Amino acid sequence: PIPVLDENGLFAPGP
Amino acid sequence: VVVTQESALTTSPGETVTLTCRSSTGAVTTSNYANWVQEKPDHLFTGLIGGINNRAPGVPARFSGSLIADKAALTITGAQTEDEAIYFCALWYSNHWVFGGGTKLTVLGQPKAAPSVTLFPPSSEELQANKATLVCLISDFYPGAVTVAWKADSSPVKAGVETTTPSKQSNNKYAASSYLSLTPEQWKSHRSYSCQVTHEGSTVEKTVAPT
Amino acid sequence: VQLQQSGPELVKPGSSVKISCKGSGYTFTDYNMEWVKQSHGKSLEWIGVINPNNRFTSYNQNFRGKATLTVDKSSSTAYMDLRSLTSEDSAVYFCAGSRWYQYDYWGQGTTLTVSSASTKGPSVFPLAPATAALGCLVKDYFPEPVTVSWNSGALTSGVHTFPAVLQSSGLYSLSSVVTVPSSSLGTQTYICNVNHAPSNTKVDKKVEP
Ligand SMILES: [Cl-]
Ligand code: NA
Repeated sequence: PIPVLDENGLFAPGP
Repeated sequence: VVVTQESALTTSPGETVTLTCRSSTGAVTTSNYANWVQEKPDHLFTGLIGGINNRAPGVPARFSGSLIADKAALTITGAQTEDEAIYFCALWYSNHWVFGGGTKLTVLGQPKAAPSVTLFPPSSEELQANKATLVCLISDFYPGAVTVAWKADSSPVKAGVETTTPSKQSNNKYAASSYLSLTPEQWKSHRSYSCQVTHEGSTVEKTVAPT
Repeated sequence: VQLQQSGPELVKPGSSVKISCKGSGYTFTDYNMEWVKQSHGKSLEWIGVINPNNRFTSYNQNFRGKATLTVDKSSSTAYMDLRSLTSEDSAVYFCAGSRWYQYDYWGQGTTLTVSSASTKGPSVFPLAPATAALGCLVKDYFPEPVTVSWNSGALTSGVHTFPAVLQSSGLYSLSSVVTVPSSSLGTQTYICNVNHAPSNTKVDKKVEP
């Protein structure tokens, strides 16, 4: 899972 | 992976200075989201720039980030005396940050001064505890970089020396200390010892004798 | 805004420690918490990040099996547990709050010392003297810190207490100096008060010419 930004600029698992 | 910064730079108040941040992987890009963090004494870290050249909240307008050729850059436009500090860059590589080694920035905001050096021989009390420390106290100098060399008679000393990194006095000039840790027998085996402090190319030397 | 880290730790090789970082004055859940290791007082190494809202973590592969990041949303606290400790883990550890690929806040740091050594109080020696300089040499204590005052806090002007040197033996030493009128030497009394709370030691030393 690559780190990606969510709506609030925070880290979330990316595809 | 290695991030490289200038070790040290000097500027004067009101001038423009540019610090750079290189990546061993190739050109720095916008997707490295270069961060710049200022370290002031007593482990006081302040984020300055991050994201895509974005100034952190409260950071003065004179700090800006950009790319210059294949490097990231921090520009201080109209440097202030309070900007004398260490500046670290950090680059993002998909899933982790790598920090550079930091740049010591001097901002020449006070008059330069060569150090006042005071060299204390071992105290009789310490010698009775079977030790002998020479203490070289280096005070009231600016800018904040010195080199310390010790001599036994006229022979350079290659062991037993510890020297502190300069830090600010209450009057905002710098001070540093250096120690030469000897046995009583070593102390008494030479006719003199010297602490030699090099500052902006000039040396100040003080000498003590066991007698 | 305050990122308050837990206090210094002295622990034996092989043990584990849990450092905490408690945020206040901001919305804890608006930021990731990142962690950084500062070695030698110089080099910085990124350890990892955790998002307090989803517990998503990313680690520097070099700290996998060393560091474990967790969070307690409710008490606005982030934690880092360091395990199987060795002397290579001795460092100052920082937490920082981030968002949008940018650091906004930094903690004050947590000193971790991994050693088999026990605390050891200092030995204090005089540095005996127009103006004149006099001082106190504070030798071979462990761990940091030592604080120094003169005449119980009455004498502050012209006083400088230096940072410690870390000797090859693992013990620290520092000095404190004061510059005084040569005229007052021989009547005015000068006493450095050395405090080493880690070993529950306090020393008063009168410095005479
Ligand atoms: Cl990694
Ligand atoms: Na730089």
